[PDB]
Amino acid sequence: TCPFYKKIPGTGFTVDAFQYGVVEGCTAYFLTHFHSDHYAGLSKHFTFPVYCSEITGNLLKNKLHVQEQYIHPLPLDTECIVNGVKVVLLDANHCPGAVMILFYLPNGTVILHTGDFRADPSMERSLLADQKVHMLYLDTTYCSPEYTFPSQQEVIRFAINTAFEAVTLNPHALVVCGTYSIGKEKVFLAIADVLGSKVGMSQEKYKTLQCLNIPEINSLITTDMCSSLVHLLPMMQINFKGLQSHLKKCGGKYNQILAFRPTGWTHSNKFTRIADVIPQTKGNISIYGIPYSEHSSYLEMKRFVQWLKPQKIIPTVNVGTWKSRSTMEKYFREWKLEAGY
Ligand code: NI
Repeated sequence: TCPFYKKIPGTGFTVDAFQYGVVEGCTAYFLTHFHSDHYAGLSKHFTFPVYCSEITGNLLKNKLHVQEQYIHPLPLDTECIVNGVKVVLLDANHCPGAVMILFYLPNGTVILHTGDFRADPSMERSLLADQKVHMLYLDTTYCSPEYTFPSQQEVIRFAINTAFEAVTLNPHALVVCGTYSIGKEKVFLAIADVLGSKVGMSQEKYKTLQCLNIPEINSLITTDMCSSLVHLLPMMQINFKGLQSHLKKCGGKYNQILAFRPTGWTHSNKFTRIADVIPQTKGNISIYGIPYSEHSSYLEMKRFVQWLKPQKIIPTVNVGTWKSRSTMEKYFREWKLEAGY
């Protein structure tokens, strides 16, 4: 049944709760972002009000064929009224269209639900600074001190410099980047920009990107694979077998592949610096795992929480095991004691 951490007390509201059938008493279903674990269950047959960002409403209409009369897009950083309750959507620094939701409850409580986020100091100067938050429903994906990673900027710098070097040394190399959901668009867009190519991709991916209000997008992407030297593939296909195959398909236009797999965290972060990353190589194929995250590091999450000073924390990730739940509760207590709230 619908877990308690997807319910907002004192409202008729749920967050990312589309796979439980009709949730008894729910009058409005909020969707924080278009990733499958969060939208799972939506279709053209959905007949309840959905509240989301503009970008997420574009993807609902065009990819899942949700009927227009049930999509209620709201502008960011704007006080809005929903079934009698004041709400504000804030940028989550996750994938395109991803939001946090502030609820101002009739009784005076103030709840922030982060959806999925990468905490950033820039958040400390949004509408959040204006009032106190009693309850924080928190994206705890990487809530453990081993999870360190570089800034997005340092990782993109690494990818650009790597790709440019390779193709300038061999003008017949192909660059390939893996994807399986929206998010991490900067990786492939930044590489294509330095090389003076568009990014080539399936029709279904092209459609998805055209929903995202990215400026100048028609200049950056294409479905003509033959005209492009940066190709996007399903993540699954980013291995020596799927890449050898792909190379065959290009008909001797190319004699080398350099591939990028932008993962979440991986254990080489505990030891290695971005400067020091190396590919796995087989023949004329090289694959780079690069730690491009769109979730908070442990330290970024800790700063955000110690700034906000919530009275209660409700984790929304890693909640399925007792050891995970108990370890996270121990970090929350350390943070509150170190900061004094
Ligand atoms: Ni997500």
